[PDB]
Amino acid sequence: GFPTELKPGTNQFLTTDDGVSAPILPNFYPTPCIHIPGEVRNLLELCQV
Amino acid sequence: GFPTELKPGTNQFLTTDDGVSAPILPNFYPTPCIHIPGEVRNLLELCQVETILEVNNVPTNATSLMERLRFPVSAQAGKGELCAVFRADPGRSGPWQSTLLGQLCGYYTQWSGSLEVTFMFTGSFMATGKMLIAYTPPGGPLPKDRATAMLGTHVIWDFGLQSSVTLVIPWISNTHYRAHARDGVFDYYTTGLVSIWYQTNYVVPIGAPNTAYIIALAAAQKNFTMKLCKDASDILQTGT
Amino acid sequence: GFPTELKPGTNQFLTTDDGVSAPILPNFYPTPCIHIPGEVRNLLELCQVETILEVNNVPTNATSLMERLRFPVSAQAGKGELCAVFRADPGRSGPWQSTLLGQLCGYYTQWSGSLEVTFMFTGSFMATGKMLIAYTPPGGPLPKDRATAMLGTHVIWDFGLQSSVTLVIPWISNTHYRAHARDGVFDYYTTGLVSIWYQTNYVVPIGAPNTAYIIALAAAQKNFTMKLCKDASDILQTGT
Amino acid sequence: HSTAETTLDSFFSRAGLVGEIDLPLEGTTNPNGYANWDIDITGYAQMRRKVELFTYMRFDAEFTFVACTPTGGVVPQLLQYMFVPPGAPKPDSRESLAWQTATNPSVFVKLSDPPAQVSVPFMSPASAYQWFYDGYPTKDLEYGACPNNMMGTFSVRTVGTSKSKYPLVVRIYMRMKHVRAWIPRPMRNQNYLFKANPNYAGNSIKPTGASRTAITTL
Amino acid sequence: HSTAETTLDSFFSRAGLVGEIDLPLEGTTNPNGYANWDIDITGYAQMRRKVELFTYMRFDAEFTFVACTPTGGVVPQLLQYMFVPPGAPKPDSRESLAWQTATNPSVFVKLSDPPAQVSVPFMSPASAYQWFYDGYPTKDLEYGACPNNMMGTFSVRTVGTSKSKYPLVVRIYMRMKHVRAWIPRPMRNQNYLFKANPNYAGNSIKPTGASRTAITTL
Amino acid sequence: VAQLTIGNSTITTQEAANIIVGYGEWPSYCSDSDATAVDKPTRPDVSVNRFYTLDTKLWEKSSKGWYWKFPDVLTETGVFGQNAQFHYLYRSGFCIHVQCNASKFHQGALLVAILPEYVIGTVAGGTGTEDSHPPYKQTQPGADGFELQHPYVLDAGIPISQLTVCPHQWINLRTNNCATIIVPYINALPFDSALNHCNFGLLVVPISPLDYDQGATPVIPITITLAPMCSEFAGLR
Repeated sequence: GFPTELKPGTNQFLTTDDGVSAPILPNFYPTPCIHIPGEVRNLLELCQV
Repeated sequence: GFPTELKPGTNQFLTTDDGVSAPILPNFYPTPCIHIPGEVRNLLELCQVETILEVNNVPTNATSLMERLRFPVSAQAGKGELCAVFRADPGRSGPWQSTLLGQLCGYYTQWSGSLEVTFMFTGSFMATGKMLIAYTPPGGPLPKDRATAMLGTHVIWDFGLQSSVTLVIPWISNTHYRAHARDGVFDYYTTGLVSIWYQTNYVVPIGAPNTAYIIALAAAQKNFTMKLCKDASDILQTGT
Repeated sequence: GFPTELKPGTNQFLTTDDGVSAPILPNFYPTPCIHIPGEVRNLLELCQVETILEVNNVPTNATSLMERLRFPVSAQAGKGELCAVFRADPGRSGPWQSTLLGQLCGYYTQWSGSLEVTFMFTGSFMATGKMLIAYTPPGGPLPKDRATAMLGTHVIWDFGLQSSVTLVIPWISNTHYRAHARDGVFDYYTTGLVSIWYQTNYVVPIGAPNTAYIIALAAAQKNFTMKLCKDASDILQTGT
Repeated sequence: HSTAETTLDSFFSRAGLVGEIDLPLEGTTNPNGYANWDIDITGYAQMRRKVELFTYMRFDAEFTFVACTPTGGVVPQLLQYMFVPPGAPKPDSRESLAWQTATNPSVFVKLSDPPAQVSVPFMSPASAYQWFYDGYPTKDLEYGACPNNMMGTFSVRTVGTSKSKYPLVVRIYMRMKHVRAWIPRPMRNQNYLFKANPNYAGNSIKPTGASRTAITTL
Repeated sequence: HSTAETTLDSFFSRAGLVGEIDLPLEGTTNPNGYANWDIDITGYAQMRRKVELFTYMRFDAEFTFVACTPTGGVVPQLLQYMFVPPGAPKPDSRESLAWQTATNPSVFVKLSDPPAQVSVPFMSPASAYQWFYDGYPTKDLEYGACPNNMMGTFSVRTVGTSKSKYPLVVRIYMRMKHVRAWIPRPMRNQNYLFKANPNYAGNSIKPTGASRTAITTL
Repeated sequence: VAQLTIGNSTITTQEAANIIVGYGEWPSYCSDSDATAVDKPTRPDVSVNRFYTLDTKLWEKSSKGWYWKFPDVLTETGVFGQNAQFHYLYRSGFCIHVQCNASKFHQGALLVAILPEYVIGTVAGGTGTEDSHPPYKQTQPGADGFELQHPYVLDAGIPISQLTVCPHQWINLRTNNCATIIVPYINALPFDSALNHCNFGLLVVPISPLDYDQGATPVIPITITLAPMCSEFAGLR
């Protein structure tokens, strides 16, 4: 075993925090996305309409 | 000690998750594997094997199940008569359940690809005639009569000549979701429709069997897929 | 703090698992090791040492145990007579238990390799004659008589000449699993069968011992293996 | 569409429940706070039908032990799961010197601690396991039964000299990994009769799948 | 077939139970909530016979302490295991200034926490331990007894000034690692009489292994 | 017409129709590692490599199908029967050849296939309550084969509707008759017993029922001829 000390925030759930966690379906290959006309990437695009 | 904060999912057991854990027997050297002929690496290899399609899945009697393997053609039938008809539903119940393809699909939730039914005439050698096999893509109900059936993709099969013809089903996609009684399984929807018609009457000389049978062999083409696993299996293990 | 999720097996103690843990005495410098003659690095080194095979494992009396080390040959025996016979079972109970090879196997579950029994004639110098050693692979029961025994792998041993012959057992594989009363140990099954026969009667001149003994020395060949450990040991440590 | 969900490892993965030991405080079943479970991958119902798609298989397994009370409660009870390598003898009492023998890998864990998991390597002394054996392993009927296919034996028990304080239920999950299959064979189509052989109801033979009225009427 | 399972480290590895301390709340044995265990690798029955296959050995050991209640229950009791380096004096009371002396490595852990483990290096002041000593270490019979082979002493005890609240059972597991053996000697074939010497029943001498009827009848 | 002659045998079989090589592998001997490393296994090239022609079975309008078990089938008749009996270990590939003598006035179709480790299962009593492992007649049916009782489930709850997933070949009377299959040694062991464990089974079922207008010989003979490709044995008894 490699030495570790736990820092505060252990076992904590922050709604904003975004680390990760395993896929419920490992071998699942989400049907590829094709090309959909007019994608939006930043709401600010809209604010100029 | 090196600083660590634990993230949610700690101490959690996910049946699918596959990290690792120590070997119960560290120094054990599992007898090496030698070479075993015919290894399989992806079930899809199997889905391309032709297996007998029980198109004649009508006799249910116990000592007749062997008839389900083939349908018949004979003198009694006159030109135009509809011989048989089934759907392009590799998944769903029906004649496809007899095929290995079908049975595997049951172990999967959704799929898509091109299929390939083959028809083998087993009648006499002296037997001749023409049968008209026709596929009607999703929608268009089974053609009214032989005529109209021919105006769409079909193949006139002549056993006098070639004793075995193969028909290709363009594509079937069991992805169009649904929700029946409660078994909300992705229902085909894309049920093509293969119909076989008597193009000419059955012709045979004096001395030959005035009735023959046709075996059907299906299998998916190269471009077949399967997504999502479903262990639906009515045949289950029972304690002696 | 650096993000971590704990996987199952946390806080778990596996007797076999071998990671690590701090030294109770950090600054301790274990007196260096000097050179000790004859180090062993793999028990298999031992399994190739010839050790006395108690083929004559019959006398059980306390003050006779020393006889178990050798079987005899004499004038009383006539040509053809069967002298002795045992199995090629380095593991299982029997004459092999006396050998180091045997005893080690007991500390293992399964194995395979070629063996090597040696036979040493200790009779007079003036003694002469021929003994026929024969091995019968798994199956074929012990040859009916000397004759038929000879029609298979055998070696005619003549002590008048060479006073010590060695026989090689091709291969014995204690892997064919089984389940006796409850001790479902991988039973040999592959019990070869070595039989020694009197090819000629025992011949000696006036003045020499009209009976001699033969010692047996076994050991496994180079290609021997052992898999799985089993601490089966009836000889256990007892508190004074 | 990636043909990866159709591999062999993606077909046979996923931790399935194959065993469920039971240590009631008092009653009939396992009256000694311990029980011996023989690794049987058919502990999972629909598994038999699946693996039996092939004639020869090779794989390893990761077993996971989820133990609690019948209620589903967590309790401060320490357990010991032991592994009996096919070939070594199994415990017969609540302190048969069997739990003592090192060559029998044991793993102590409290119910407090998350499930315990360990990996069993491909045991068999053969090149691979084999669901079918058309013969006899050279009174009684020893047909179809293949010897060396025994993966071992897990022996669950409440650590300690005395009986446990609460009732316990140990569920055993096993996910097989790194799979290699050989010789594909037809898919079982008649209900199973015994865990032993492939016997089937000799009269109750039903058609592979549902049937219809006439061959012309869809 | 890999000849790796026949090495020395693969023969002598595996954590074996060598000690079992007992701290009953009230009774006879260890009436002071503490006890002194002398590291003895023969705490494991079949170990003697094994190591005794050689005349000289060298190794390290990883000790693990699995403590609980006799029932197998986990409890909020803090313990202290101390190590008495062969040469230093051992505790004699429940607060002999022995537990205080730093040169005696102690390790505090609660029963809540998973087993405690530590590694003891090859102690002996010799090049190696030696199971046999044909002489006397330059009234009484001091034969066969080899001095420097003492690995130390573990002293278990319930932390704190007062006695423990619950009964406790500390099991001590030890797996030896990095082994080197020398001078292979014949395998013991007569039951053991004392932990001391190799004496044996001087009349109850049995044959190395089972016997048969006639040498010709198999 | 062209008669192949490999041994003191001479079958007058077709010139060279289509043969299905099993699992895509020609039966061969062995590299240099087996269940015998200091035991060089003698490879019978003598009379163990000739043509064997099993007693022709008669196909009726009602035959349920037949099956044979290898290597058993031959351990009976033959010098290959001599070997399989006097030897301990065994490894051998094969090559079956099923012929059908019928007229253009008959009709039918036979599915001929090889199924490794073909484990039978009788009725299990009658309805399904008797752990009666099939007789020594169904496990090793000598050189005269044995009939299927439940062709649909191949006597082992497996659907014949899928048997083609094995090395197979069809024999549709109106199109051919002879069919060939080269089987390679398939086992989870290099060298296995040639007397107790049957490496596989050869099935031959009438999928399209035999038939003939009344007046033609009602029984069509199915002649199975086979040749042991790369026999191997170890230690005689």
